Amino acid sequence: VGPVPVLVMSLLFIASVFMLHIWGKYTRS
Amino acid sequence: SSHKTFRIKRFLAKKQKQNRPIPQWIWMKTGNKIRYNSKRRHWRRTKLGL
Amino acid sequence: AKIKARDLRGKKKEELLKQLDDLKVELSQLRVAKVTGGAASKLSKIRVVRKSIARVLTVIN
Amino acid sequence: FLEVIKPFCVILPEIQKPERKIQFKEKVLWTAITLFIFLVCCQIPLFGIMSSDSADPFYWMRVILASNRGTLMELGISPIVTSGLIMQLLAGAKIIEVGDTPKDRALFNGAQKLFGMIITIGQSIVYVMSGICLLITIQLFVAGLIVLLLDELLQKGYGLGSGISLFIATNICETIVWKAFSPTTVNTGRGMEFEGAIIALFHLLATRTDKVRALREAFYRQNLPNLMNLIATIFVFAVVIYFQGFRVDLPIKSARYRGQYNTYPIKLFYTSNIPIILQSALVSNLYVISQMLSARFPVGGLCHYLSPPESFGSVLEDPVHAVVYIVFMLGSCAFFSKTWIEVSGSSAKDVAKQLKEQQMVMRGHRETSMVHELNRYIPTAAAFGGLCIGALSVLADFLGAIGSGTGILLAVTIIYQYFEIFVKEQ
Amino acid sequence: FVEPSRQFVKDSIRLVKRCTKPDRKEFQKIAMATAIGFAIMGFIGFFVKLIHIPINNIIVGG
Amino acid sequence: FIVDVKANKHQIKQAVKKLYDIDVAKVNTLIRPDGEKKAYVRLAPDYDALDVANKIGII
Ligand SMILES: [Mg+2]
Repeated sequence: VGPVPVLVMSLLFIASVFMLHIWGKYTRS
Repeated sequence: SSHKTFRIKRFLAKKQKQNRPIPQWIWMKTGNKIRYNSKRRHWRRTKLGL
Repeated sequence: AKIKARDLRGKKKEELLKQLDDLKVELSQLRVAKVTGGAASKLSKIRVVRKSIARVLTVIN
Repeated sequence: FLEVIKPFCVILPEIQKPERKIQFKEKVLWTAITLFIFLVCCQIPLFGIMSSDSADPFYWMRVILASNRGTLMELGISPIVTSGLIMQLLAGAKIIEVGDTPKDRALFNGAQKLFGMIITIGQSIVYVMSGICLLITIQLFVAGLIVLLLDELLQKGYGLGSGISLFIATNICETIVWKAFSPTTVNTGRGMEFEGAIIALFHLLATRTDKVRALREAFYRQNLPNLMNLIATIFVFAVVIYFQGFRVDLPIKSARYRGQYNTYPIKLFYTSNIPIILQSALVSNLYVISQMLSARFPVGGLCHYLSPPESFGSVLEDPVHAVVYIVFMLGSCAFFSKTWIEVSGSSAKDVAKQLKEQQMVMRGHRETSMVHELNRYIPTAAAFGGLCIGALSVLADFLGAIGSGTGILLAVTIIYQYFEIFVKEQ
Repeated sequence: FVEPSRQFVKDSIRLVKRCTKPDRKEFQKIAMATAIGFAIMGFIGFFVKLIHIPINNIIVGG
Repeated sequence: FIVDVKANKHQIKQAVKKLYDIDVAKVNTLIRPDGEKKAYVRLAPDYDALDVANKIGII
């Protein structure tokens, strides 16, 4: 990791999971 | 010589153990003035007596 | 323990000699630890054992 | 075997560490961010196939990683662990060939990544197996690649314990900690909302009268965690740190300096057997993976030489399973010591060339007799160092004081090495 | 075929005595300090407790 | 062993017999140029020197 984006990349992936998890659950209840 | 007495051998034994340098913690003390062992005998230069 | 001389003086001849032998075996083992290469704690314990031996032999005398 | 697949398979590597070399505490920042991730990484999946048993290797498998039918962890770190172990096997065992140029060795790490991610994909497919099969595979690799990057950015990066072993350690802290405070209980015949916590065994005193039968449920609780279990769990921790301090001292005249004695030690842990216990664990995890292929073409007859016998009754209904399980545990850790030391350092030539390489010579004899000075300890302190861990984990199973057995012994062993790593930089 | 058993069993009882194996101060230090280090990794489960089941309620309910 | 310089082979044999409870075939002594006396204490062959060396600590 010359760069720290790989970590940031992992964070982005969790957010994609994090947000996309409740994003479909928005229309449901 | 290879033929010794116990007295001469014990005499040489003392001079062989006096012949070491100073430990390097001894000059980290408070009032040091000693930089090196200045009583180092070399066997070619100074011939120890006898 | 901290072998003090005052609580050596009331004790008997036999318990002084047994404590002496205990300390002599203890000093032998610390010299073994000095020559094999041991902890720093044993190397500072050797002076405690030497002065406790001097104390016990003193009280005996 | 190495010269062909490794040059092509270079897809999406990791970035090597920068020129910000010496630091104290931003090291710990790169740790803690990964620990934020494994706050987060143990979280719920997105697919609604709600299968009944959580995982099939859930207990042993759970000991390695405990998100069984759970989160982006994923019923285990068993992908990374098993894939690391057999990789280091087939590097050390010369079924597959040594690369010491910085390249073939670089693509060797690349192929390491390759087989690791492919095995993650294999575990993902094999746990999820209806018609809802989409996008599970995409999730798993994304979350396989993440654990890959976090581990290899905690070897050449911060890395002190590993990425791996401290993940196992903290997740084991959590698996004790859910047993430490336990909010929910599905209500049995009596007594909702109290499952093996000390709060549970403090709320239990607030509800019920007849405090004798409040003591009895507190100390001999079977189906939920127990507080006698917690006493035994604490007790094991105390004994294992009693045995970590077992070390052999060897004083050393340094070369060319008068009498500094920085005595090289040899602790009995012999790397705390993070190979050798996981050697004992992951073979009995890979079949309980592949009993799923035994349903077609099993959890019964194959289990009698597969697992512990799970019973607090020491004279439970099969001594064959008990004897073979304990003998396999002891022999497996001992044998994997005596095979392990030859690869990850600290074998006889390893120690000798490190000490000559750092100018440290034993006083008793000549420099390359140091081998014969210390070749009479390391294999036995491998083998016994293997053996009386596994039998020790026998005592983690034979008596139920572990928030868990073998795995708890060894994740706290991770912690114990971990303390050394942190202390190192003081 | 029987004697390497004798060799290893005597070989163990060699290196048990050569080790230090002291009292409790070491034991004390790694004991308390590493249960503390455990619970550093530990309460994290109480925070996936506090979070990921109620947001799973958010997940399934919507 | 390293021995006091005032010792006989008889005294070294009695001391090794008493301190470590082991019988001795012979004792050979030399005095070092350091000044110490060194004793090579041969054991009666029903004893292993490696076992008594592991007993007293030296390995
Ligand atoms: Mg001349």
